[PDB]
Amino acid sequence: PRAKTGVVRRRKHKKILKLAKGYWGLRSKSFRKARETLFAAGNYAYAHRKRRKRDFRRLWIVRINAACRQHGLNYSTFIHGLKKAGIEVDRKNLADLAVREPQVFAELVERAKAAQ
Amino acid sequence: MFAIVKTGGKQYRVEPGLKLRVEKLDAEPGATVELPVLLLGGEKTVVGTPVVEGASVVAEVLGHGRGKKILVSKFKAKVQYRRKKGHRQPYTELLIKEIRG
Amino acid sequence: RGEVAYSGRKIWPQKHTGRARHGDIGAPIFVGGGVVFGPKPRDYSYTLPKKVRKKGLAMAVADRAREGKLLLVEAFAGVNGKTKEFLAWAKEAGLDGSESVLLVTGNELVRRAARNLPWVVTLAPEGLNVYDIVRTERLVMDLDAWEVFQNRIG
Amino acid sequence: MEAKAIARYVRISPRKVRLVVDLIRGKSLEEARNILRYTNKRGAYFVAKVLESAAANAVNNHDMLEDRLYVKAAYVDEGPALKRVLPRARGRADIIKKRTSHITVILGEKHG
Amino acid sequence: AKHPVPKKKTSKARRDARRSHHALTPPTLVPCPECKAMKPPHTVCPECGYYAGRKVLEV
Amino acid sequence: MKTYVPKQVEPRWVLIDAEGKTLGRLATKIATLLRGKHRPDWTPNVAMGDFVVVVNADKIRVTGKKLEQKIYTRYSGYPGGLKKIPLEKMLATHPERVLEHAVKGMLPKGPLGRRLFKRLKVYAGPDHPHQAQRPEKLEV
RNA sequence: CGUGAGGGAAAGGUGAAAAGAACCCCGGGAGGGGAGUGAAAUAGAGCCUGAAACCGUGGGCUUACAAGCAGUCACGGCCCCGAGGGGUUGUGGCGUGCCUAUUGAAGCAUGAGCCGGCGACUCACGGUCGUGGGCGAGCUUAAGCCGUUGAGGCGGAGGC
RNA sequence: GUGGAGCCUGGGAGUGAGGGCGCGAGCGAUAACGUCCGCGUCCGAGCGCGGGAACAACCGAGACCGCCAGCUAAGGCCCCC
RNA sequence: GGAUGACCCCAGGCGGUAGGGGAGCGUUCCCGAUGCCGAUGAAGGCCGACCCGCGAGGGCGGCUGGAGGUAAGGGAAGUGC
Ligand SMILES: NC(=[NH2+])NCCC[C@H](N)C(=O)O
Ligand SMILES: [Mg+2]
Ligand SMILES: [Mg+2]
Ligand SMILES: [Mg+2]
Ligand SMILES: [Mg+2]
Ligand SMILES: [Mg+2]
Ligand SMILES: [Mg+2]
Ligand SMILES: [Mg+2]
Ligand SMILES: [Mg+2]
Ligand SMILES: [Mg+2]
Ligand SMILES: [Mg+2]
Ligand SMILES: [Mg+2]
Ligand SMILES: [Mg+2]
Ligand SMILES: [Mg+2]
Ligand SMILES: [Mg+2]
Ligand SMILES: [Mg+2]
Ligand SMILES: [Mg+2]
Ligand SMILES: [Mg+2]
Ligand SMILES: [Mg+2]
Ligand SMILES: [Mg+2]
Ligand SMILES: [Mg+2]
Ligand SMILES: [Mg+2]
Ligand SMILES: [Mg+2]
Ligand SMILES: [Mg+2]
Ligand SMILES: [Mg+2]
Ligand SMILES: [Mg+2]
Ligand SMILES: [Mg+2]
Ligand SMILES: [Mg+2]
Ligand SMILES: [Mg+2]
Ligand SMILES: [Mg+2]
Ligand SMILES: [Mg+2]
Ligand SMILES: [Mg+2]
Ligand SMILES: [Mg+2]
Ligand SMILES: [Mg+2]
Ligand SMILES: [Mg+2]
Ligand SMILES: [Mg+2]
Ligand SMILES: [Mg+2]
Ligand SMILES: [Mg+2]
Ligand SMILES: [Mg+2]
Ligand SMILES: [Mg+2]
Ligand SMILES: [Mg+2]
Ligand SMILES: [Mg+2]
Ligand SMILES: [Mg+2]
Ligand SMILES: [Mg+2]
Ligand SMILES: [Mg+2]
Ligand SMILES: [Mg+2]
Ligand SMILES: [Mg+2]
Ligand SMILES: [Mg+2]
Ligand SMILES: [Mg+2]
Ligand SMILES: [Mg+2]
Ligand SMILES: [Mg+2]
Ligand SMILES: [Mg+2]
Ligand SMILES: [Mg+2]
Ligand SMILES: [Mg+2]
Ligand SMILES: [Mg+2]
Ligand SMILES: [Mg+2]
Ligand SMILES: [Mg+2]
Ligand SMILES: [Mg+2]
Ligand SMILES: [Mg+2]
Ligand SMILES: [Mg+2]
Ligand SMILES: [Mg+2]
Ligand SMILES: [Mg+2]
Ligand SMILES: [Mg+2]
Ligand SMILES: [Mg+2]
Ligand SMILES: [Mg+2]
Ligand SMILES: [Mg+2]
Ligand SMILES: [Mg+2]
Ligand SMILES: [Mg+2]
Ligand SMILES: [Mg+2]
Ligand SMILES: [Mg+2]
Ligand SMILES: [Mg+2]
Ligand SMILES: [Mg+2]
Ligand SMILES: [Mg+2]
Ligand SMILES: [Mg+2]
Ligand SMILES: [Mg+2]
Ligand SMILES: [Mg+2]
Ligand SMILES: [Mg+2]
Ligand SMILES: [Mg+2]
Ligand SMILES: [Mg+2]
Ligand SMILES: [Mg+2]
Ligand SMILES: [Mg+2]
Ligand SMILES: [Mg+2]
Ligand SMILES: [Mg+2]
Ligand SMILES: [Mg+2]
Ligand SMILES: [Mg+2]
Ligand SMILES: [Mg+2]
Ligand SMILES: [Mg+2]
Ligand SMILES: [Mg+2]
Ligand SMILES: [Mg+2]
Ligand SMILES: [Mg+2]
Ligand SMILES: [Mg+2]
Ligand SMILES: [Mg+2]
Ligand SMILES: [Mg+2]
Ligand SMILES: [Mg+2]
Ligand SMILES: [Mg+2]
Ligand SMILES: [Mg+2]
Ligand SMILES: [Mg+2]
Ligand SMILES: [Mg+2]
Ligand SMILES: [Mg+2]
Ligand SMILES: [Mg+2]
Ligand SMILES: [Mg+2]
Ligand SMILES: [Mg+2]
Ligand SMILES: [Mg+2]
Ligand SMILES: [Mg+2]
Ligand SMILES: [Mg+2]
Ligand SMILES: [Mg+2]
Ligand SMILES: [Mg+2]
Ligand SMILES: [Mg+2]
Ligand SMILES: [Mg+2]
Ligand SMILES: [Mg+2]
Ligand SMILES: [Mg+2]
Ligand SMILES: [Mg+2]
Ligand SMILES: [Mg+2]
Ligand SMILES: [Mg+2]
Ligand SMILES: [Mg+2]
Ligand SMILES: [Mg+2]
Ligand SMILES: [Mg+2]
Ligand SMILES: [Mg+2]
Ligand SMILES: [Mg+2]
Ligand SMILES: [Mg+2]
Ligand SMILES: [Mg+2]
Ligand SMILES: [Mg+2]
Ligand SMILES: [Mg+2]
Ligand SMILES: [Mg+2]
Ligand SMILES: [Mg+2]
Ligand SMILES: [Mg+2]
Ligand SMILES: [Mg+2]
Ligand SMILES: [Mg+2]
Ligand SMILES: [Mg+2]
Ligand SMILES: [Mg+2]
Ligand SMILES: [Mg+2]
Ligand SMILES: [Mg+2]
Ligand SMILES: [Mg+2]
Ligand SMILES: [Mg+2]
Ligand SMILES: [Mg+2]
Ligand SMILES: [Mg+2]
Ligand SMILES: [Mg+2]
Ligand SMILES: [Mg+2]
Ligand SMILES: [Mg+2]
Ligand SMILES: [Mg+2]
Ligand SMILES: [Mg+2]
Ligand SMILES: [Mg+2]
Ligand SMILES: [Mg+2]
Ligand SMILES: [Mg+2]
Ligand SMILES: [Mg+2]
Ligand SMILES: [Mg+2]
Ligand SMILES: [Mg+2]
Ligand SMILES: [Mg+2]
Ligand SMILES: [Mg+2]
Ligand SMILES: [Mg+2]
Ligand SMILES: [Mg+2]
Ligand SMILES: [Mg+2]
Ligand SMILES: [Mg+2]
Ligand SMILES: [Mg+2]
Ligand SMILES: [Mg+2]
Ligand SMILES: [Mg+2]
Ligand SMILES: [Mg+2]
Ligand SMILES: [Mg+2]
Ligand SMILES: [Mg+2]
Ligand SMILES: [Mg+2]
Ligand SMILES: [Mg+2]
Ligand SMILES: [Mg+2]
Ligand SMILES: [Mg+2]
Ligand SMILES: [Mg+2]
Ligand SMILES: [Mg+2]
Ligand SMILES: [Mg+2]
Ligand SMILES: [Mg+2]
Ligand SMILES: [Mg+2]
Ligand SMILES: [Mg+2]
Ligand SMILES: [Mg+2]
Ligand SMILES: [Mg+2]
Ligand SMILES: [Mg+2]
Ligand SMILES: [Mg+2]
Ligand SMILES: [Mg+2]
Ligand SMILES: [Mg+2]
Ligand SMILES: [Mg+2]
Ligand SMILES: [Mg+2]
Ligand SMILES: [Mg+2]
Ligand SMILES: [Mg+2]
Ligand SMILES: [Mg+2]
Ligand SMILES: [Mg+2]
Ligand SMILES: [Mg+2]
Ligand SMILES: [Mg+2]
Ligand SMILES: [Mg+2]
Ligand SMILES: [Zn+2]
Repeated sequence: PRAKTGVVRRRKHKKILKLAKGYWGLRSKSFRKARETLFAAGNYAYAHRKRRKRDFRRLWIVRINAACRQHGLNYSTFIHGLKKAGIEVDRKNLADLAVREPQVFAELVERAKAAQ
Repeated sequence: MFAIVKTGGKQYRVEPGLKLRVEKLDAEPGATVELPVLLLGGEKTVVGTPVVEGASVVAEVLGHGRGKKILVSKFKAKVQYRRKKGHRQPYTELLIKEIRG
Repeated sequence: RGEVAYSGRKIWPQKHTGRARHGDIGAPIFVGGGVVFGPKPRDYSYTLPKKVRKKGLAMAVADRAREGKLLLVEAFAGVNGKTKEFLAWAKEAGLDGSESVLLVTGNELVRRAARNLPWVVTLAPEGLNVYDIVRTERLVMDLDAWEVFQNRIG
Repeated sequence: MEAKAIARYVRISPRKVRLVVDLIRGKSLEEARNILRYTNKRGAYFVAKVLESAAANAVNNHDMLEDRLYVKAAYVDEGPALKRVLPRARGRADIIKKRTSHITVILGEKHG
Repeated sequence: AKHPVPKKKTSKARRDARRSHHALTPPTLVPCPECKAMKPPHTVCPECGYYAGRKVLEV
Repeated sequence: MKTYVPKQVEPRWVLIDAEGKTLGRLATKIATLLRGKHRPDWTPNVAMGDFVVVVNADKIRVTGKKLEQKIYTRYSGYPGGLKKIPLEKMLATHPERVLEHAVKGMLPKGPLGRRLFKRLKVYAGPDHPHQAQRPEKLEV
């Protein structure tokens, strides 16, 4: 029996093109350019999931640094103090406290100065 | 009153009435669980070293789910290497009931 | 590509046309060209060992016997070649047509009467084979047919 | 209520007629008629004809009032091309495409 | 010369941008003071054959 | 919980006296203010730093022999279009540019970074025309 | 097409039934709009289905101080569907196409305009391992012959 | 010393253009992103990740997937960062 | 563990070119099928933010289409661009 392509290739090309919706020019219209665009897209997504974790830690740290310097110490001193005090609140929540709960953060700062 | 709790290797600021998604807990839907407390705030401030001895947050597990599928896709040029993996992160959904100081 | 109707001529020069190189238009790379490794007339038969098929024959009958779906009969009463007659007989024999039946007999008149029934497959005992046994829910045999069968598997 | 006309397989290049159709999109029938009349393009003849066919349809078939009519939508689509050989130097034959247009005019009524 | 040639197909975007100057400007028309028909200014009215308030042309 | 993002805030206008200060060490601080990195709600993709007013930019200071050896450079795009201007001459002609250049070089490149530079107002001489914004005096 | 020997295409489908659209209307015609036929008329003869490239009309978001393998991660704005999602993308982070060939390519090394369809590890006989079964000092038939008319059997010559 | 260790029999390969670096020599000129061997390594195949401005093979380190959590490596902590 | 791919628990491995091995998806055709799905709508087409699957894919729903399609389990190839 003969088994011609028939339906199969069109359906595969459609899967790819649907994923490429939104892409510029031929990157969303041509199967070939869509597929190339997607290769890169997937690698970026993987790399940037990893990178997103670093991106946010850097942001927290910057905010934490600014909140600390309002109370007369820098970030690196503040983190040492927290360590000596045994306080384990992470940078994500430190940064939140620094903005949403300035009294609590100021309290944390005291403990950190004292612990040293 | 808010508490900073620790579950699934991560920390969250919770309050009564908060619905929260966390890493999957080994606990039946409808059960209630108690989360370790790192810090208390709002009216009174108490600071854990690292956790506060007395306190706990009571949470009702609303249920477990699977996250929206993420396409983890790998490609190496000029080497015919392509990998396509579908990933759905399991989670437990919690309803924060009370902060027991 | 050797059997297709085109000429063996090189369709254009090897070099300097600015196109891909080609020989004749019979090459499978051409629409309308020869096909690569397409089917050719082929004999699918092979000699399955005699003992295997004899054993298979015995086992197939055994399976039906183990289920209580093997029935032998001495004669076929009044069936003289009419389907209506076989039907009447079948009813008494417990064959209501709710089960498919492989009917094995040397009686031509019986085979003619039953052969047009959708639920009946008919065979002379020399033709007993395991595909037809396994195809059907019930096995019905002549004492005579049962005998040539026992000779065959002996 | 809308009225519409289509002139299909008009032997003129679509890119050329569109230039003209763009001139009358959204215009009142009377304004369109004046524009087409003094537009110095071959396409004006064809778009005028379709315009008028649509106006007649409006009045005669669809109970619309001529004095209320405006070009509510209009566009040109490509028809099948007529392919023709254009002989070049050194024995080369090029293919000229003599293109074709489907011209649509749609009239509506501007109330009040 | 050595037969210059386009290096890349022009994109739909760039092609259509080159044409941003191609739209026709409508013919400029005024009413004919005699018969009120629209016509180009400074031309003899084709509808009534008047120009400068007098008959010039059989129309 | 998602990291806090600020709704737009009324920026804070700040006034700085440049007299006697070391050119580069003052610049780093103006940049920080411009970026708004001194604020606990700092967000990297919006303009939310301070507006910085600077006076006595002509009295900026510099160590070593830089007055005559630091060369500002400009390329016109034309053959031989490399222009070389020493610090002394820049101070004697467009003094405010010295700080401006120092700070601009310390801001991120890009649209936001360019926007941040516009929030810097540098004046030679003790005065600025910004009383209307009532700049808060800053010791740095 | 070729002097000639010779080479050598493309091109199938309305509907159940032509009932293949009288007549009116714009138009020189083509074409269309009504009427009408039909279960259906984007089944109307340039006719089943009607993908994709490609072209256009309308709408939402967006864009004229901006540096780009065109995406991706984050946040914010607007629109839409109704602690959620979809669309769009302002700013910020990161970011050297695909394939081939190479010690080494984003590479200024090969190939590809784009889309659709055709397109390359097979079959026979023999061998050699492995493997699922049959039988086991034995295993097995070939050509044929009889039967069947999608029935199987006989056949020991011969082979190991 | 229990390791994607080893040995034995058999089935299937691919490879037989290497390249950089360190050390040891020859050739070259105490030249070459040179050439030819030896021991090792990495790239090749890790043009995946951090550092080195950028950069296969230098330093750090062997990427199953997810996380808006923590600790470190080299390298860094005036601003771009 | 439990006895046997029943599922759970603890642990360790899981970068990868040439290449070896394993397990699957889908296409055409045969048996299953004198059956079964089908005009209360087959195949094919167009959507989908929904469900299952690691994935290749498979469902389901809306629209189109208007007459075919074909299960569990097996068989054979002109089988995936
Ligand atoms: N003698 C026989 N009954 N042979 C088998 C049946 C013949 C025929 N194929 C049928 O089914 O009608
Ligand atoms: Mg094919
Ligand atoms: Mg096909
Ligand atoms: Mg296909
Ligand atoms: Mg494909
Ligand atoms: Mg399809
Ligand atoms: Mg597919
Ligand atoms: Mg987009
Ligand atoms: Mg596009
Ligand atoms: Mg475009
Ligand atoms: Mg397209
Ligand atoms: Mg990742
Ligand atoms: Mg990364
Ligand atoms: Mg990390
Ligand atoms: Mg300090
Ligand atoms: Mg520490
Ligand atoms: Mg810590
Ligand atoms: Mg924990
Ligand atoms: Mg709430
Ligand atoms: Mg989660
Ligand atoms: Mg989880
Ligand atoms: Mg992919
Ligand atoms: Mg490549
Ligand atoms: Mg690459
Ligand atoms: Mg690579
Ligand atoms: Mg490749
Ligand atoms: Mg390579
Ligand atoms: Mg690849
Ligand atoms: Mg040939
Ligand atoms: Mg031939
Ligand atoms: Mg031939
Ligand atoms: Mg011939
Ligand atoms: Mg021939
Ligand atoms: Mg020949
Ligand atoms: Mg020949
Ligand atoms: Mg020849
Ligand atoms: Mg040739
Ligand atoms: Mg050549
Ligand atoms: Mg060419
Ligand atoms: Mg060619
Ligand atoms: Mg060519
Ligand atoms: Mg050929
Ligand atoms: Mg040939
Ligand atoms: Mg030929
Ligand atoms: Mg042909
Ligand atoms: Mg053929
Ligand atoms: Mg072929
Ligand atoms: Mg062949
Ligand atoms: Mg061939
Ligand atoms: Mg044959
Ligand atoms: Mg075979
Ligand atoms: Mg045979
Ligand atoms: Mg029959
Ligand atoms: Mg029958
Ligand atoms: Mg049957
Ligand atoms: Mg039968
Ligand atoms: Mg004109
Ligand atoms: Mg009229
Ligand atoms: Mg000419
Ligand atoms: Mg010629
Ligand atoms: Mg020629
Ligand atoms: Mg000639
Ligand atoms: Mg052309
Ligand atoms: Mg042409
Ligand atoms: Mg010349
Ligand atoms: Mg020349
Ligand atoms: Mg020239
Ligand atoms: Mg010349
Ligand atoms: Mg030329
Ligand atoms: Mg060129
Ligand atoms: Mg366009
Ligand atoms: Mg252009
Ligand atoms: Mg007249
Ligand atoms: Mg400061
Ligand atoms: Mg100095
Ligand atoms: Mg000046
Ligand atoms: Mg800078
Ligand atoms: Mg940068
Ligand atoms: Mg000749
Ligand atoms: Mg002739
Ligand atoms: Mg010939
Ligand atoms: Mg028909
Ligand atoms: Mg017909
Ligand atoms: Mg019908
Ligand atoms: Mg007429
Ligand atoms: Mg007329
Ligand atoms: Mg007509
Ligand atoms: Mg009309
Ligand atoms: Mg008509
Ligand atoms: Mg009707
Ligand atoms: Mg109906
Ligand atoms: Mg229908
Ligand atoms: Mg239709
Ligand atoms: Mg139809
Ligand atoms: Mg039909
Ligand atoms: Mg059609
Ligand atoms: Mg069509
Ligand atoms: Mg548009
Ligand atoms: Mg500027
Ligand atoms: Mg702008
Ligand atoms: Mg970006
Ligand atoms: Mg962010
Ligand atoms: Mg949204
Ligand atoms: Mg988005
Ligand atoms: Mg968004
Ligand atoms: Mg950042
Ligand atoms: Mg690049
Ligand atoms: Mg590179
Ligand atoms: Mg590719
Ligand atoms: Mg290639
Ligand atoms: Mg090569
Ligand atoms: Mg080479
Ligand atoms: Mg080379
Ligand atoms: Mg390039
Ligand atoms: Mg290039
Ligand atoms: Mg070349
Ligand atoms: Mg190239
Ligand atoms: Mg070559
Ligand atoms: Mg070409
Ligand atoms: Mg294209
Ligand atoms: Mg194709
Ligand atoms: Mg083979
Ligand atoms: Mg073959
Ligand atoms: Mg073979
Ligand atoms: Mg073999
Ligand atoms: Mg064997
Ligand atoms: Mg046997
Ligand atoms: Mg025998
Ligand atoms: Mg022999
Ligand atoms: Mg072992
Ligand atoms: Mg190993
Ligand atoms: Mg080994
Ligand atoms: Mg093997
Ligand atoms: Mg093999
Ligand atoms: Mg080799
Ligand atoms: Mg070899
Ligand atoms: Mg060799
Ligand atoms: Mg060699
Ligand atoms: Mg070599
Ligand atoms: Mg060597
Ligand atoms: Mg060598
Ligand atoms: Mg070395
Ligand atoms: Mg050393
Ligand atoms: Mg050495
Ligand atoms: Mg030596
Ligand atoms: Mg070398
Ligand atoms: Mg050397
Ligand atoms: Mg040397
Ligand atoms: Mg080496
Ligand atoms: Mg290689
Ligand atoms: Mg490495
Ligand atoms: Mg390695
Ligand atoms: Mg690399
Ligand atoms: Mg990188
Ligand atoms: Mg590196
Ligand atoms: Mg680097
Ligand atoms: Mg760097
Ligand atoms: Mg490098
Ligand atoms: Mg290198
Ligand atoms: Mg590397
Ligand atoms: Mg690993
Ligand atoms: Mg640390
Ligand atoms: Mg260090
Ligand atoms: Mg540095
Ligand atoms: Mg910093
Ligand atoms: Mg692997
Ligand atoms: Mg294996
Ligand atoms: Mg399969
Ligand atoms: Mg397939
Ligand atoms: Mg067949
Ligand atoms: Mg059948
Ligand atoms: Mg059937
Ligand atoms: Mg039914
Ligand atoms: Mg329907
Ligand atoms: Mg089919
Ligand atoms: Mg699907
Ligand atoms: Mg359908
Ligand atoms: Mg039929
Ligand atoms: Mg199917
Ligand atoms: Mg089937
Ligand atoms: Mg099956
Ligand atoms: Mg079977
Ligand atoms: Mg076959
Ligand atoms: Mg093939
Ligand atoms: Zn007049």
